Amino acid sequence: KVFGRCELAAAMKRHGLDNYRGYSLGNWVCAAKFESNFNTQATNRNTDGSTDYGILQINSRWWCNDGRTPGSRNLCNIPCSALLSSDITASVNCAKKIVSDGNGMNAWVAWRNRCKGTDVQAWIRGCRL
Ligand SMILES: [Cl-]
Ligand SMILES: [Cl-]
Ligand code: NA
Repeated sequence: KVFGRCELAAAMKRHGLDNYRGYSLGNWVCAAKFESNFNTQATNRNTDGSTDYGILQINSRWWCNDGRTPGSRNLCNIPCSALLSSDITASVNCAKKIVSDGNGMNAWVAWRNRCKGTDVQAWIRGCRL
């Protein structure tokens, strides 16, 4: 599914991401925009053989099992395919663990390069929560 911007903000807000670990809702919308273009079905293969999955491009090296990433961990304890559902609950729950691990949202390369230090509040303006 391809989310609308406000639609996604509302879904993220319901799942407790607004100000989760100090990151306002605009940060998460911005990250999803540039990681996946708001597409829950997005996949991208990394050079090391791992693959990124879903709306926040969560990586099979550490976070999910795709059965084809030798020597990897499954820290969110889920198959990587569950991160491709139109229900975003699994992505959000895994993202909360990732963002708590010490590096905050710097784990998402697009966020660090394209959202960090910008007016992220712009991403939720005009939205009905
Ligand atoms: Cl929308
Ligand atoms: Cl894995
Ligand atoms: Na932080």
